[PDB]
Amino acid sequence: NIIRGWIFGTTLDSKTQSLLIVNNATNVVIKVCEFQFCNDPFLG
Amino acid sequence: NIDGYFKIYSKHTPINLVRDLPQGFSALEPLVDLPIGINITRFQTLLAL
Amino acid sequence: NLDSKVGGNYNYLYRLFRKSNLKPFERDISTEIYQAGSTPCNGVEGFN
Ligand SMILES: *[C@@H]1O[C@H](CO)[C@@H](O)[C@H](O)[C@H]1NC(C)=O
Repeated sequence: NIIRGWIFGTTLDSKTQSLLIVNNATNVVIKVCEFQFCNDPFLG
Repeated sequence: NIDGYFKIYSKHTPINLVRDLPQGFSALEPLVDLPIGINITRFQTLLAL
Repeated sequence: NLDSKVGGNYNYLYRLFRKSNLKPFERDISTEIYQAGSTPCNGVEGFN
């Protein structure tokens, strides 16, 4: 269970509407908002 | 992502091979559908490394 | 009288032109302007 998460949008930052689909192994989480995030989720 | 919606289909199956996709048949049942009206030009997978 | 004022409400804005026609039920929040000319457009009183 390594691959978890997706992003969608035109420029994928806070200037345009974007929708994000993620998972943290307790449920399913989806987000749709002007989210800007790094190219790689770093945890641990 | 069509007609102001976004449809998801999923299907899980375990494999004993490490080479490529298997020579089998499998349908994908719908999982969820939510109304969202933003055009998408690009996408990228996310990995929790 | 509900949405009318002597001063007026200038919040309501419309897009005169864009790069391409907006698709049905597609909302675009950026303020991009059509690059009609070879020079950048930028919506300035330059080259149309
Ligand atoms: C997983 O996502 C849910 C929904 O946002 C949250 O309640 C839960 O705490 C998350 N698990 C974590 C952060 O470990």
